[PDB]
Amino acid sequence: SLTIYAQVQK
Amino acid sequence: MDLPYYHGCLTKRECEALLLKGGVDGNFLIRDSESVPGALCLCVSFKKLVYSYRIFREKHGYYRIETDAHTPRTIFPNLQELVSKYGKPGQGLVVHLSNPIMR
Repeated sequence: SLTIYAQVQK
Repeated sequence: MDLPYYHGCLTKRECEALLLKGGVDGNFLIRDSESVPGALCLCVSFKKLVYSYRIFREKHGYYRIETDAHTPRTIFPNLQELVSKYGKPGQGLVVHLSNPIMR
């Protein structure tokens, strides 16, 4: 897909 | 739900189609998560790709955005205050939130 799953880092 | 940039009828590809042919990094909307049913995804455009951050609804109606394992649990009492936080630069996302794609 063209979506990257990410987590918040701050 | 109720907010203008929350799309509920919306596939990943459809949202990627609406985020990427937007133009600027910083295009964002909220959609329902497909992997974690009942969760939400804050999606934003950055470098010709969409970056999705899952949002979990918790016990007492809190919204808990997925943080990494070295970042404090970060929760919001409602959804506009979560979006209000990420409109400001350097808050933990890949790019802050600039352009709301409305439904």
